[PDB]
Amino acid sequence: KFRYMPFSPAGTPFGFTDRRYLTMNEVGYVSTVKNSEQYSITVSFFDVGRFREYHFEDLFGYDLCFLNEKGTLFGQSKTGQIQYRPHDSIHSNWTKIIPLQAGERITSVAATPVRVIVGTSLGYFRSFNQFGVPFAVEKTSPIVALTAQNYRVFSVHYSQFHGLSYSLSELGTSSKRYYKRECPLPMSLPNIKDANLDYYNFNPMGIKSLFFSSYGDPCIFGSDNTLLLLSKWRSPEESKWLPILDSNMEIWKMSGGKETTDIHVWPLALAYDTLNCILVKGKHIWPEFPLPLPSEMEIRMPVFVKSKLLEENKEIQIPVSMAAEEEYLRSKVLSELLTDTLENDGEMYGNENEVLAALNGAYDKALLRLFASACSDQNVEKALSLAHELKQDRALTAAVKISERAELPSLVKKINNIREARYE
Amino acid sequence: FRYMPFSPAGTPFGFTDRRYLTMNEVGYVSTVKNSEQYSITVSFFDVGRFREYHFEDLFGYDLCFLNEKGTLFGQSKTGQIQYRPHDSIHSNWTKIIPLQAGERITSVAATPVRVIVGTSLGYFRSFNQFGVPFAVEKTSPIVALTAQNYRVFSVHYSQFHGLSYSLSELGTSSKRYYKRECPLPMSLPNKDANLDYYNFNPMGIKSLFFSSYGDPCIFGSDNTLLLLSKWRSPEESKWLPILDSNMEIWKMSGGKETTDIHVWPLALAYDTLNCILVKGKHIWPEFPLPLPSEMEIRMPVFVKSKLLEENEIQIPVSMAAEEEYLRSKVLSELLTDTLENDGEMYGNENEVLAALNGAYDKALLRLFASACSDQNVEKALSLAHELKQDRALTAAVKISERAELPSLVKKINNIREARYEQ
Amino acid sequence: MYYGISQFSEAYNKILRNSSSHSSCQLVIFVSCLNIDALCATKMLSLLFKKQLVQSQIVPIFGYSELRRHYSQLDDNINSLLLVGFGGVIDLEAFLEIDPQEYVIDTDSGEQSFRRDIYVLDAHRPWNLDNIFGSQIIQCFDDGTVDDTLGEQKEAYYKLLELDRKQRKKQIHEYEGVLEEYYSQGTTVVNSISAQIYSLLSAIGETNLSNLWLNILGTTSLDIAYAQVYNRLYPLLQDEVKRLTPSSSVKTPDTLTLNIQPDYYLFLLRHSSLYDSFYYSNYVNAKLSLWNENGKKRLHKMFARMGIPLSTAQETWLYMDHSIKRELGIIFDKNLDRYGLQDIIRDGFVRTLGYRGSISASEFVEALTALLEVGNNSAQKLTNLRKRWVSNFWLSWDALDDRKVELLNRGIQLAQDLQRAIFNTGVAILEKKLIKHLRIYRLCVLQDGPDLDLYRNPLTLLRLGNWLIECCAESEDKQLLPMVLASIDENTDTYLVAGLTPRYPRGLDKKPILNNFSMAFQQITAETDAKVRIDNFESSIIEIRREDLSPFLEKLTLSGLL
Repeated sequence: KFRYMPFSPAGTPFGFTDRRYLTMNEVGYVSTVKNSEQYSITVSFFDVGRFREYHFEDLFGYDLCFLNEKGTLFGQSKTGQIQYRPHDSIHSNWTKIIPLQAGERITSVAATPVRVIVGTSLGYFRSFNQFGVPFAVEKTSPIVALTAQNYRVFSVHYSQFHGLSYSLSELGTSSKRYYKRECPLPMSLPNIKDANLDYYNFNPMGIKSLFFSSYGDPCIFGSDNTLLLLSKWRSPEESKWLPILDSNMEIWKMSGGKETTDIHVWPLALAYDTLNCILVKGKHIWPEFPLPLPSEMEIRMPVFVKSKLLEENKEIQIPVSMAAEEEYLRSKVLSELLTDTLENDGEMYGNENEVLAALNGAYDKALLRLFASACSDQNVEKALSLAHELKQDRALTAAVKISERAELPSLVKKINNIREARYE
Repeated sequence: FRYMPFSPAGTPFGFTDRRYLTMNEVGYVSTVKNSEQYSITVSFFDVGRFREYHFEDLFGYDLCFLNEKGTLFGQSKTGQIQYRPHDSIHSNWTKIIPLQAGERITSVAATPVRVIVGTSLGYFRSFNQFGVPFAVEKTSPIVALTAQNYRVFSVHYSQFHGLSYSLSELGTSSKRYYKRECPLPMSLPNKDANLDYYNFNPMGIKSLFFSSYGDPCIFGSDNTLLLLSKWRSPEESKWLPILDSNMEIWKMSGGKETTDIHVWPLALAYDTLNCILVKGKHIWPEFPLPLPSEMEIRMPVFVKSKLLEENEIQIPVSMAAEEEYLRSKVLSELLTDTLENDGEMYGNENEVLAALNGAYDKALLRLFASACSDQNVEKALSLAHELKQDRALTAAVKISERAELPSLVKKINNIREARYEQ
Repeated sequence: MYYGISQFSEAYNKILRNSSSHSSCQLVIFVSCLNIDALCATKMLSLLFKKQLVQSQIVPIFGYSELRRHYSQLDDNINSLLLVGFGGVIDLEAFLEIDPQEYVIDTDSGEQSFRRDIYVLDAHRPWNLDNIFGSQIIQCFDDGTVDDTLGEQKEAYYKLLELDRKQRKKQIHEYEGVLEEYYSQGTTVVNSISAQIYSLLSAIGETNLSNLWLNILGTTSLDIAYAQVYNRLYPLLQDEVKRLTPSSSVKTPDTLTLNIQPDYYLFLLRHSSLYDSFYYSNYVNAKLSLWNENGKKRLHKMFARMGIPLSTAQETWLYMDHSIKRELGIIFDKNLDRYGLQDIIRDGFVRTLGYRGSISASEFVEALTALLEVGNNSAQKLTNLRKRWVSNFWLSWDALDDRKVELLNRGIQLAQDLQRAIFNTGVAILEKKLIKHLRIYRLCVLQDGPDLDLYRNPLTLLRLGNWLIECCAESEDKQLLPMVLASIDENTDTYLVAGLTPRYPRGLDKKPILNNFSMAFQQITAETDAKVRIDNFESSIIEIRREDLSPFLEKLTLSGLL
């Protein structure tokens, strides 16, 4: 039936070459080279000042890696051989063999500041600490993907008798709270020629990458080339998965409307309103060893229909109406995310309040541009519904002036009634 | 999977130019194929409120949601939806939904506040009633939608998640997911009418709506109307099968299996399923659509073998007593759930609780008499535990003295004393 | 002992903690000039300090007195000193008059710190026990022979220094006998400086293709007389080449590639003719005896047997018909077994970039060695001559750059001319039989010959010496004997004397032989009143007067420490 494969985030298959990337993320990239029945593993970092890159001679044949800001966790899937290496070389490396049955393989590994997490193909979930003391042997649905950032752990489970699901937890040095346990995951698995089959024999789930954002929101990049962010995950009754990049559509958009195949997106990280990702050119999805600079892709809410963009353009230029629509939606979801992260986790820098104010400014500017297109069609009720969602009292006077230019005095009276409700 | 478009109480073509799109308690929407052009006729059961209307369709609207204020059409291939309010003081609007390669709109929904598009890849899209979008979200792939009074009941299915349902509610501040993608207990289906219907509707959902008091209800391929009880508290929610319609048709026909009478559901009001009783080789309504009949809610505690060996079917006294007891129990807990949170809606319900508790106590007294007939003390005492009010215990102590059984009385009097004293 | 390999990185951090300052220069690297290994080592160190911005002063030093003159004039602001290719044999406190009392700062608690750090990057395995053990200021970059071999001498020296009748004599004389058994031992090399500095770069993480190529050159330069070192260090270089190579292609002007391909044991194959490559090779003349006319007849006969015409063989390798050079490996495999040249087959590293041609590691290190050699009242002549080879060393440093391939081609032409001169003087030695048998050592004295002014250079005399050792090593009829090679300089009027170790033939495959000439040279210098120069970093290189030559050789053959 179905076969499980060992997964690391943004790993690359071997292909016809003798080397591949074990893992790629915002900290760095770990790659392995076949070295005549042994391997040479090079760990390089994007942060040169904090971390110094290194390499070592691997004799066990590690095919799993996880790389965070305090350690590196290697794992061999077939024998259960795992190893944790701190970066600072003050704490010692440790090496451990976990029990694997016949047909059991380690599918994915993850590391935490105070824990080390190993997941097997039969559903076992073994948690050690950072020094090698075992702490828990749980049995869950078979974990095919792990990614941890600080004390937060995000996992994806799949089985024939359970279906696709995800679990998000925050273990911490204290306050052990599990956010969601094996709730179903809204993602499309790939439709199971050799350019895609060389990858899907290696990564059957279609997970290109699995990470957290810069503010701690989980993000997943499935086989449909869309970036799904989990919004309001702290409140389980209001949680929703927001697609914020349908990257095939923006690839088609920067190419001038041409149905383009030879360029692909390989995701690495999501900073605020920007996915850092290598735009891989060629017939292969995965990048090669001379790794280019990761390009920046601004997130766009998928409300773009190709028919209207082809109709007006007789570089794809978006009309101001649906550009205002997508700016309004993107500003609303980003304002919600920034408000939740600033209210719950606080600000990690000083820039978050002012960029939230400028984001609400761009929210109101897009709402006024929708209000103008409503008033241009003599649509009083849609204009009132648009300016009813206007957030700040500063931009309501602009709507009054647009109502004056459109000659809708009943709209002026109702917006002044809205203002009368707003003074108290 | 096919992922065919779904509209509630939708009827297939079936080598016929005319088919229905959506039937609810307010009316029905039908389409006519005519010279590569469709003609949409919408018609309302309440003919005294306003007027039915015809219009011209050059797009092929195979999706429709009909409410009391508007009609939302949708095209599954191109994605062009259109909202038409019934009164002419509100203008219609038309939107083109973005779709991917091989992506179709599976079901649409329209609230007086909200306009909802459900998509075969899970792209749950929301709008207000004037077409301004509010949210784009990815869920498990939609196969069914309904909504009323900013409450959204969705049913999802995929090969990697299975059957599930969601119970969203949108307040003005934030969204609230009551039960997000919890698994649904609806049985999927397993000759020409069957092939035509399950080619049109592979999920087998005949209809999917809300009750008149806001309770979600579903009618699938097993002809079993399920109601979602205790949905306001997600830790206590039960899916109650409140109608087994095959049992009701077998009881109506007189103990004879039939293959020419089926049911097509429209809506559920309190104690009554408003539905079309179809007659014919097909299971869907035809062009002379009859007046919508009503079927009473009957809990499936009826044994076919016992009813055929006992005998219009004359129901035995004990099975009827159990039927009334269970139906009064589930209706009491549902109505107490609705009025303690949502308040009064028609104002007659405060007497409905009193009459229904009287029927509940009456059915418990018939079970009391049936248990005391066979001289069972402890079973009758367990029945006497569940009595609601004090006035039922007077008839209970009347029955136990008639059957010369004082050992029941010595405990029923103590239960009465502990009830009124504490 | 003071720096094992796993803490080389730590040592580099200490260098930063003494030298990472933008305002002042504080790091001076003393490099032993006239050594390819030290040249490549200092090139990798200079690239590493350029990438991190450490101020530096690279000073090439020839003699020990030149070292003492340069260290005596050093400013007190300098706190980091790197000694590349030397400083591992002598006692640096006894030589540079180092006393720790005037160099100590903030001794207060058992902690000691100094105002100057002197690091040693030396490959000569006789390590001075005071220098490696009892010295805080002199810090050694040891390969790891101290943890495996030098433990008995460690405990003997520690209980010698700790304890300043029969028990005292019985233990102290025993430990002094162990220490004097470790001393009076010959000089050998088992590791290269470039390998240690590339291990440091692997510990830091500054490895790239250029530093790997410099490490390959530094390892390859020891393949003449220290083939066990190259055979030991070859798999690490193979792993590093296969690690830092790209995924794959078409020849394009920007893609530098560095392949492990068959690079035969020949002198300048890709920049000369095939006839001149076989004719001037040390191994081919070592086996087939090309110095007489019969060897030339046999070389022409094997050219007839290989199917290569002499018109095609004497043509330049770049202009050679590739119906000869494409299947040259098959021709080598089929034909060289009958003439005994099976060991010509050897896999090496070949680097090319753009369309300017391929270069091997062996051709590059002979080009660099030639650029060291002939790249461009008596005490003034010696000072000017030392300045001339320092200028030669900096010309060869200029040839290491990628943008200066004209210097590399000049080095190729100089290598061809110098090998012609070496071949002519070698057959001059072999024809008239100036090699004399002295029953403990073999003596070869050059009184006059063609272009004898090239042999005032050390490495040219070592090239002639390795020519003679390769030519006499394949002759099994005379056993392994050390060689004394003396060359006269008329203007200076001095015999420059080189001590050459013998070696086993290359086809065999054990314990390396040591260099026992430094012990005898030091003992004869101490006992006799010979005015001689010991200042060379290779201690087998001395300068004697003409009139004191024969008593020096008589005292050498009387001494039994050869």
